[PDB]
Parts: sequence; structure tokens; C-alpha cells
Amino acid sequence: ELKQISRVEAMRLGPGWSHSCHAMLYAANPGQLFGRIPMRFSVLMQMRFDGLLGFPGGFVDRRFWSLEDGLNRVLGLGLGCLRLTEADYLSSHLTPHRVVAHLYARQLTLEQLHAVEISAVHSRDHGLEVLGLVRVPLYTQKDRVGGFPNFLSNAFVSTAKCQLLFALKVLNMMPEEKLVEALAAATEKQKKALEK
Amino acid sequence: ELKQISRVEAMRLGPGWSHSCHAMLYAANPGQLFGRIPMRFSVLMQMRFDGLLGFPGGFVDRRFWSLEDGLNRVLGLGLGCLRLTEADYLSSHLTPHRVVAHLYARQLTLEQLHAVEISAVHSRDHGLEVLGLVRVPLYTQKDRVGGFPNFLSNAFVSTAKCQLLFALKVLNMMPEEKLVEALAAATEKQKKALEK
Amino acid sequence: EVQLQASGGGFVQPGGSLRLSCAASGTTSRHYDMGWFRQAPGKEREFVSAISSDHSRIPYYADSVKGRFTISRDNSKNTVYLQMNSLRAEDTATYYCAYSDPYQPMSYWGQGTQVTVSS
Amino acid sequence: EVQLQASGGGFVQPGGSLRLSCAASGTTSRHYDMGWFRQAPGKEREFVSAISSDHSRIPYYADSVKGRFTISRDNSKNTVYLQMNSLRAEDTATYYCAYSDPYQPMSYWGQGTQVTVSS
Repeated sequence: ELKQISRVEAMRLGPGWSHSCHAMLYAANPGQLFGRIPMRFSVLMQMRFDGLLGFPGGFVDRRFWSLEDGLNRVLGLGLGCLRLTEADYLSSHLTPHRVVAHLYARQLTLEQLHAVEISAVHSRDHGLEVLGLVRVPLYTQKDRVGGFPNFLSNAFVSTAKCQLLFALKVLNMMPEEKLVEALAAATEKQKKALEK
Repeated sequence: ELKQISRVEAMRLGPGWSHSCHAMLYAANPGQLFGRIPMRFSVLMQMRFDGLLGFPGGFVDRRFWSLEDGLNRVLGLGLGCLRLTEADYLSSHLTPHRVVAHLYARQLTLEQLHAVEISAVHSRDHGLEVLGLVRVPLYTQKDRVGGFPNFLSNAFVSTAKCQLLFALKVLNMMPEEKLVEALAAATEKQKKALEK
Repeated sequence: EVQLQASGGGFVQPGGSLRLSCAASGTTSRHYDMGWFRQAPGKEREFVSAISSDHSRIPYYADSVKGRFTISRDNSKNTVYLQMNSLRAEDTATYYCAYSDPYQPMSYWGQGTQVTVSS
Repeated sequence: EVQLQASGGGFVQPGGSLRLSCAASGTTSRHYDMGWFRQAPGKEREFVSAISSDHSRIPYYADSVKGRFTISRDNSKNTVYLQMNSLRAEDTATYYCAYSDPYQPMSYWGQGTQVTVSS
């Protein structure tokens, strides 16, 4: 729930502001977990070197890079196969630091998403700066935490968690009611965990 | 910090008890993150279909399986390449349910660990029951949470979190002082997060 | 909750044949194990046969039923079958279907079905 | 904190040559970018040249220095070099080394080194 700003407004933020660019790669998923639970969509995130879940991407120094080229530089290191353009640009948000966080997002086919996972495990940053990709489970199991709420209970780069829920909403992959519900089950799971 | 019990004591627990078997695959890692931070060891865990971090493995029905064969059944589905024996058996612990959790652990070479990651992304359960492998960062960064404490802040299968810290200790991959320290930085990070 | 439903059984003349069926409903998995146990007069419940849904291993049999019983499956119906041939008096027992899988702790049992071998 | 240390510069006769060096210390990364800016009399600080540590792309140059300046690196020393040839009066300026990388937000600047081209 960051403050959204227009693309052109973000580009007037220069030296005072650092810029980050991240990629949300996702695919329609017709499969069913256990033959029973529709998966609907699969979204890629990653375990970062700092032990947090985030999106592929990183900080882009505008002294040296366009946002596109700087993003693809980092995607080349950590995913090693795909390149995004301004066609995929989705949002800019304001955030310790003054950072404008840009989100790019692209719908892939499910096998294209799998190809990204296969190239990631051979990438230059795999095992160093990137410690593995994970798929976001977007379903919720019968106990009401299995799946997406449990997943939201992990530790994120805060801007990544905000961007994921923002994108799921504006891309109409999940209604905002269900996002608020899942976030609420996660936070209460977390508070119920802190009882020891 | 589960109650440890002897192998033979666990085998006297039959029908009243469910049994789980998990694999801790790890490797000495001579590399340095950013050229600066010794990585020491790499441990494999995975994002499970329920949105929690855990170890490769699962529940083993002793009506049908030995613990070894049942473990390798699940490893075959989710990792697709390696098989463990009783030579790798490390511990049994008592835990909603009456479960004896058995931990197997094997030191691999770093490239053998990478081969496991490559076979996992082609496995039968990848994208369904297993949503991706991740490496555990065992270093701590200068801010005292980057790396291992942040990683411990994620959401685990509780038995998996206990088994990881138990194994790091008894395998002498990390002194217990440092484990308690990292767990303490994680829990306080979590509590400081629940302020919103 | 996984519920197990069984079909077949009853009276059989020695040397005859009989086929048990069993299906699992509810929170089943994709990779799972199903099989049969039986309890004969004055004995404990003993293993008969088991099969997997995923070609994880070859179906196995108790030594006393090798070459007589054959287990088989239809994972589009989550159903397994026990074809019992050359039935003997030793085969008189309550037969029980069983289900488990690597993703949940519970080992499930179906209700007993009586098979009675007698002339 | 990434600290930048620079070497070289000073007085140069027109058409001569001069080589700047710059190294990064501290919380540096493995994949990073380093380059040079300069501020000439009455102008704003302008891009000169940049290079990457990882062959991510080809080093680039301001149009006014193409074919005269060449940037190069030694990532065993975390050091980059600017070889300035055929120096002209237009090249008189304070030159600044810069460092950044994809893994931390800060864009770092070194201290200015004066280059003075004059007969």
C-alpha cells in the first residue's frame, strides 16, 4: 500500500531518489493441486541473498542505465534468458532510503514460465545473489491458511510484498476482497506464532 | 527444540503415530557473497504447496514402506535424482497430530547440490507439490539480520525449522551460540514487523 | 478426511474367484498408496497387497497370495482392485482397504468386507 | 558505505595524454558499474564514460570523447581506468569517479580530480 505516482512524475525524481525495477512474471495455470484445488495463476518470486522473498530485479542507477536496460541487466544475471520492455511497465511507487520502485509485469505461458525457472538454475547469480525461485500459491486450502495466506506469512522485501498484492489486484488475478482476506489470515497466523 | 528419541524407541511407536522423513542436503561452500562474506555451507530447503518452507520429504506410511524407501519415494517425486540410505539417518523427534519426525542428512559436493537443484526443476512434483528449492544463507550481514536471521523470519513447517537448527548444531555447521543469536534476531524482527 | 468405499466380497466356493474394489474420496492427493489387509480367524490383521498411484514401485504381495491375487488401479476413479483367484479356506477373512499419501499424516482404513471360502 | 579512491590528473599540454584510475572499497558487490563524469567551466556535470564489471554491455562514451578516451577495468582490484588521449582545451574539468550496483540503493561519487589542458 505504497503511494503510487505517475511514470513522468517518477522521472522528475532524479539524484535525490534511488530507483528500483522489478519483474512480475506470471502465467495462467489450468492445473489443479491434488487434482482438486484450481491453481488459477502462477507467479514467480525468489529467495534473495539476504534471506527475504522478493521479485527478480534490483536497483537501477540512472546515471548509467535506462530503467528498461538496467532491469534487463539484472534479469540477465539472475534469470538469464528473458528481456522486458516498456510494454511490460505497470506501476511506480514511493517507499531508510528515498526509493521509487518500478514494477514491470508480463504474462507468460506456463511452459515459458517453466523455461524461466530452468534458465534461472543455470544463471550467473544462482547460489550467490539469488538463492532460488519459488512459485506463489494463489489458492487457499480448507484450513484457510494453507497456500496463499501461509505464503504471505514469509519475510519479504517490504516493497515486494506491496507490489505483489497491488499487481494481483490491478491485473485482476484476485479480487481485492480476497487479497485483504488472505493478508489478514497471514498477519494473524504471524501473531499467533509469536507466542513462545 | 523437539523431544529427541532413539531410533528404536521411535520404531515402537506404530499405529498410534504417524511418521515423517525429511532430507537435509548440504555442501561446504568456499565461495564468498559479494566477494566479501564467507558462505561456509549451503543447505537446501523448499517452498511447499502450502506456502511454507520445509525440507524435501513427507509422511511415510509404515504399513506400506520402510522409512528409507518411503523417503526415497518422495525424494524421487520432488528432487528426481538422488537416494538416501540409513547411512544418512541423523535423528528422530516427537512433535494437531502424533508425529515422529525422522531427519536424514547428507553432505554433498557443491556441484552435486547444484545437480539436485537442476533435477528438481524437472521433477514430477515441481510446480505442484513443490514450488521451488531455496538455499539457506548461513552468513549474517553487517546489519545483523541480512542473511540467516532474515531467512529464519520466514514461515516454516514448524518441525522443519526445529530440524534445521538442530542439524546445524549437531553437524557442527554453526555453534549453538550463533544459532540462538540468529533465531533471536529473527523473532525480534518479526515482532518489530507486527507494528501496523 | 479421506473416505474409503469398498465393493465385493461374500460367499465363495473353494478354487473360485472374487474381485474387491476400493475408492478414496475427499482430501486425496495425486501420489498416494492403497492396498489391502485382512484378518483371518485367530490371527492379527496382516498385509495382503499394496500399489501406488505413480509407478513409484512394483505392487507387492504377501507370500501366501503371490500368483493368486493381483492388485490393479484406475487413478481416473481413484480406485484400486484386488482380483482374488484360486481362493482357499485360508483366505476366509475380513478384508480392509487402506489409503495414505506423503502429504498428510493420517493412515486411513476402510470398513471390513467379509470373504468366506467354503464348499 | 562504498568509498572511491582516485589517482591521476593535473596539468597537461594540448594533444598529450593522461590516465585516471579509480577503485571502490567497502560494501562493494560482484556485479557493479563504474564510470566518470566531469564538470567543465560554465557547464553542468556531464557523462564521460561508464563500464560494467560483468560484460553486461559494451562500455559507452560521450560523443565528444569517442575515439580519444578509453575506459578499462581490473576487477581483481575493483579498479577502473580512463585513458585520456589527444587532450584538448575542452577537456579541462573536474573529473569524478562513480560507483553503483544493482544490490544497494546508493549511487556513490568520488572526490573531484582536476585535469587542466593548457600550453
